[PDB]
Amino acid sequence: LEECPYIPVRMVRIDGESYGRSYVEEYLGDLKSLENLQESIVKMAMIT
Amino acid sequence: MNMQDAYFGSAAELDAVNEMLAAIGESPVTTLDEDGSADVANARRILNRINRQIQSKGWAFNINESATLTPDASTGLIPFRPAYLSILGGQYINRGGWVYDKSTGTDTFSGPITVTLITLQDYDEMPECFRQWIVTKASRQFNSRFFGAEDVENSLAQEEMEARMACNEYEMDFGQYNMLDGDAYVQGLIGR
Amino acid sequence: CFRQWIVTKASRQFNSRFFGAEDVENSLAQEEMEARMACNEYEMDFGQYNMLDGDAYVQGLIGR
Repeated sequence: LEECPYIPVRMVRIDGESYGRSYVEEYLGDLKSLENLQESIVKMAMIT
Repeated sequence: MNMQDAYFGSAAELDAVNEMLAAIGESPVTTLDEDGSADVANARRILNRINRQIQSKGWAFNINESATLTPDASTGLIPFRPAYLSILGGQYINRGGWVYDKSTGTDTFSGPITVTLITLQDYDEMPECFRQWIVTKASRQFNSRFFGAEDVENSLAQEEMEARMACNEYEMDFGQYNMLDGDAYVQGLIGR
Repeated sequence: CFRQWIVTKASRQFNSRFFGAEDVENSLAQEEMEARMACNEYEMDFGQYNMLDGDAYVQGLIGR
């Protein structure tokens, strides 16, 4: 058990789950919101 | 048209004509068919024109965005009946009395086509706010064309403006439009 | 909508050329203006013009 070459490493581990959750998921919502605002700002400049 | 009772389709239209007569100070009539004259007949003609003019503007209740037109069975021609006040949502232009396509230079259609349609609907089956606006606008137009008074037109202009606002509020109440969750583009941006 | 504008504009002209009343011309002047707006809205509703995706030059700039 202690020495196995195949070591599955995960970050943000939740009990009862076979896999970990990424760190970006905790802030994906802000990334989506910023994506839309930044897109529209660039769109306005092209109209300009 | 009133399928429940044909009386309501004629009683309501009698009152509309009987109300435009009072706009110029005329005694009410009792039977529309048995009272020909040259003043009732003029009144009905203006009421008919005003009715489809207001309907053709496009409102939340008389616009059907999912209306379909079946293009015959053997041929593919859709007759452009005069009941179609405005056929928009595409490129159909009424080429030769039939429905054209503009984008595709064709007149025959293989199957039914969906399009946003406004169909001429009877006066008696309009919302009450729109019924008041149609009569008030028609009576104002019926004054200027034939009577052409001065203080009568000033009073009727205020009434038409007041009646138009009531329809505008109902149009908003009917649709209850939203700029956050009813908006076709912000809804995607709100998603998080 | 275009038919109503044609009739209203023609009747307003037909007054001035031949009958030439005063209160009739004032009333028809407002009617012609109102009918012209209705045709203008139908022009935009039919065309659905866009300044970002329907525009001939900005659409190229949108590409990324």
